[PDB]
Amino acid sequence: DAFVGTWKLVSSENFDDYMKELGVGFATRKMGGMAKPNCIISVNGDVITIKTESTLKNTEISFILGQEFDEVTADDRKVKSTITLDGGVLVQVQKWDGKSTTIKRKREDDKLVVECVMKGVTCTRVYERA
Ligand SMILES: Cc1c(C2CCCC2)nc(N(C)C(C)C)c(-c2nnn[nH]2)c1-c1ccccc1
Repeated sequence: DAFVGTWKLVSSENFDDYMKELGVGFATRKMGGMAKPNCIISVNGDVITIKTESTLKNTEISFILGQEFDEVTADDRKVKSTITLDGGVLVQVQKWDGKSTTIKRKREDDKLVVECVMKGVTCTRVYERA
């Protein structure tokens, strides 16, 4: 399983615009923009865990594929999230207040590539094994 590992952010495109679309205020966008998180992905049986570690904020989710769960996001949104596997890509949708965002996690070569979309905005974040 190409996703298991500890992954360090190495590049990011359009993350500020994405955060704006999420409703994140300026001071918090400022901190989030300069963060270089680690993403730690593990699996045991049916249960996938994704841990994000950074100096300004840590988060953790554990989920079963196809099973909706409640999540509090890093920016404090209370969302309903569902994550499925579609041709080897982990696809997560977060829904709240009639809005939604999609986060796709893909393995490409040596990279974990994460594409985040909300409205017209597409952010791409690349991570490499720690
Ligand atoms: C929404 C979000 C936030 C919010 C809090 C600050 C304002 C935005 N911070 C993150 N960082 C930078 C770490 C420090 C928690 C990440 C993030 N999580 N992993 N890497 N980056 C994400 C995120 C990125 C892409 C896909 C899903 C979630």
